Amino acid sequence: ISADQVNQIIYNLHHDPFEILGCHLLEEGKNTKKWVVRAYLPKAEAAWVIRPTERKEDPMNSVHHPNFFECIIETPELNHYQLKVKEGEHEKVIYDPYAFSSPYLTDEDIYLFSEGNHHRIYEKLGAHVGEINGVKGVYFAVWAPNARNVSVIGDFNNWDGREHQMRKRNYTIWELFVPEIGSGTVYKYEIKNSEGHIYEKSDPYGFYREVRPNTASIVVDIDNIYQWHDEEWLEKRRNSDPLKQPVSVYEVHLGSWLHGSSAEKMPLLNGEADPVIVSEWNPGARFLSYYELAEKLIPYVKDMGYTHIELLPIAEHPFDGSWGYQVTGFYSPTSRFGRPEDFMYFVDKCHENGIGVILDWVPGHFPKDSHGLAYFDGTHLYEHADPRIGEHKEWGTLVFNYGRHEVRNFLVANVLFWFDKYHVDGIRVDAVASMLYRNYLRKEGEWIANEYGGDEHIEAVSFIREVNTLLFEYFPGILSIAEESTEWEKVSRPVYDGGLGFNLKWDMGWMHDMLDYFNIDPYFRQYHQNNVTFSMLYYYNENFMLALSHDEIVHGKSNMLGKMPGDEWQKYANVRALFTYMYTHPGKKTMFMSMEFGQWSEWNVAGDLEWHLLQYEPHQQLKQFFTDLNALYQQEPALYTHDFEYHGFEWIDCNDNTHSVVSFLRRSDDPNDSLVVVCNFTPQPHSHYRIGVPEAGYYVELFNSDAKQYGGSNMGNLGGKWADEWSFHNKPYSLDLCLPPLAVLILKLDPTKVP
Ligand SMILES: [Mg+2]
Ligand SMILES: [Mg+2]
Ligand SMILES: [Mg+2]
Repeated sequence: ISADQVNQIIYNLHHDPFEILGCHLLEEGKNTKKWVVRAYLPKAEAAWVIRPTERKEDPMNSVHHPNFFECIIETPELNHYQLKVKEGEHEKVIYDPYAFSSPYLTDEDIYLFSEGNHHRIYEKLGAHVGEINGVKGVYFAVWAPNARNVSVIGDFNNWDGREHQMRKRNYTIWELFVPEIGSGTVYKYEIKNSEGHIYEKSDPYGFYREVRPNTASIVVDIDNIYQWHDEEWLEKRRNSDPLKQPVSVYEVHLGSWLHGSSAEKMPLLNGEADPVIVSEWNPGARFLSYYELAEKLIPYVKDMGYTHIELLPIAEHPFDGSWGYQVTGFYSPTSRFGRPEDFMYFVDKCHENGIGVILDWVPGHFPKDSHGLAYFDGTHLYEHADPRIGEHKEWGTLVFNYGRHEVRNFLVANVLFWFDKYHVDGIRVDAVASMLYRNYLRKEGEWIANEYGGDEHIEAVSFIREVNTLLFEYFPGILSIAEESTEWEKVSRPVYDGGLGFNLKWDMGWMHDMLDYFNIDPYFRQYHQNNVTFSMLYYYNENFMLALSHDEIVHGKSNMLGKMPGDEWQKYANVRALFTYMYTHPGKKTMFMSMEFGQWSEWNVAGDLEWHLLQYEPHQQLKQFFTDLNALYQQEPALYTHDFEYHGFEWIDCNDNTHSVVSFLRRSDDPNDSLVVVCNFTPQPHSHYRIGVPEAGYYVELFNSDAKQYGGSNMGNLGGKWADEWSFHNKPYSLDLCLPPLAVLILKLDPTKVP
């Protein structure tokens, strides 16, 4: 490029910056092409072009002016890149703002989609505000290759689509531009199939939707509705390894945490809307908006000390009672709680408070509702045609055809979509087994084997691997969490080593061992010490997340207190012991709303949590307990640096089954950060109980779950204990501890203490 062309851009004289900024082809070689990418980045000193899917990074050079950058790259195609931009001491990573010159689909868009590789297909499919033939309007496009016809129906044409019939491109995708309508436009697609039958669909790539049980899509100007402030949070995440950090997740179902009064409007970010009544059964109650949740859930979680909030599925879904796990609007956050910009504000505000957001994401199935993806164009489009792999009969739902390019693309791009447009920090996928197995919940003679005679769902495995491969390339630093309940191997290992590419897996065996264990009468736990210890045997085969989830406090399983034997005092003490053990045991942590304050009743999604319990001391003390434990977790490196290395853990002794006592060490990089953890899982106190420790010195009683401020009896070691030079548990020194009833102690050598 020339200085004259550069100055035209710098001083805003150029007639069309897309001519020059973005990606342009310079020449074709035999096996490759030469491209240039150009950017104008005022205030940046430096920049790079990242090609995350090839694992490459090329620097940009300033050309004629210090904020005008060029990068020449040779590669056969340059579809997938990002710009890294350094301003002062800060870097951000973004998509090229000059990537797309027009709102319509190009040949290249269509070709990439046909192959299932269009990582940004949602910039073109769906509905977007733009300009064509010099007029402002909305471009619509939808994949429906077997339709006989499609028209856009909406408010703007009184649901009559005769003058808005769409044009079919390449036998596959229908499009139409509609002048002078914009955001807020309510619309559907009217489709005629090959039999002549006419019906209506919501937009598969819709960015907003009417409030259930209405289903019309709504047009969103998704890049011009919200201003973010979380650059520093994103930089920190991209440059860190969350596996080496504390991760304590508060799991939350947004629709049932807290309700408000349906006799007022639902406030939104700089506006308001009609209330969304939680149900006809409870009509005085409404849902809180994303905006109100940002103002109330977030400081609550911050004060509790959790690092992350994990949301039950917020993609648009027609029935409250699915909890979100049956989705029909994969590209829009549910309108139950307001608008897209309200949820953006919610994420932006978590990031400001130092809190990550993890989304339960549901690529495993979708329900049959006629507004949604089913039988979309008069054929089995999204779902596989053979019901032996295309329906989950026991659930009444349909299974995506993962092997079909455009279907894979829908989902792969959908996952990237929440990271791109909504800045989320992770996903969690429920029931991965449902995808992995061709015989899932299917009886003999009702499924067929793969091409090698096995039960592995090859297409699904390949899809899962591509999702995880792409996520971590484009957004390093995220959490990808699996619950997989059949001991499939290498769930949380790299795809290159034969894994599925997740970086965490729920430890369901651990959950079952713990809840079965605490449910047993204390005198009988002696027969079941293996429940305490067994999961350390397989622990190092995955990176484990220790989750006590929503699923474990419904359907007659009781809430946590109710699972526990004994009198009221003992029930609380059992909860404190269980969770102190959870937080000290290796692995990341997840717990569900209501567990942190001892709700007696089961989670019931038709109401909100029983907040009134927090008027009473026991519930308050338990909440203080979790607040303190979370703070401890963040303060003590040995609780999080080495979760997944042998170094990080060692049993001291775990054979005293007769008193249901176990003890262990946690370690970090600095030997002085080592912790000694001692657990007493019966109500019998012990005034003298010797535990081997690795070093002489004073061991501070850093934490005690029987402290009175937690509702305990306040028994313990009055600050700490000097180790005796007295070999025990194969260790040269030892502590003669007082062990409180149904309680866990954490101790720490203070090497600077005065003897
Ligand atoms: Mg009509
Ligand atoms: Mg057993
Ligand atoms: Mg209530």
